[PDB]
Order: sequence, then structure tokens, then C-alpha cells
Amino acid sequence: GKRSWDTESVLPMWVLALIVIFLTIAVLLALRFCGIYGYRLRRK
Repeated sequence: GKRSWDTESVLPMWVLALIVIFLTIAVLLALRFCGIYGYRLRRK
């Protein structure tokens, strides 16, 4: 692809991909920091 895609795609994949990792890390971190807390157990 030589044409200045600029718009890597009207839906830039890297932007889409970055979003997933941000959330990926967020959920993993969420679980651990909450891990020590034992998070919850709402049911209780």
C-alpha cells in the first residue's frame, strides 16, 4: 500500500487494538489489586 492511507482504515486497527490492551491490562490489574482484598464475593 503506497497511497497515503493516512486513515490506516476509516477504522484504524492499531487504535482498535490499543483499546483492547488498555482494557486487557485494566481487567488483569483489577483482579490482582482486588486479589489481596479477595475482591468481593458480592453474593455474601
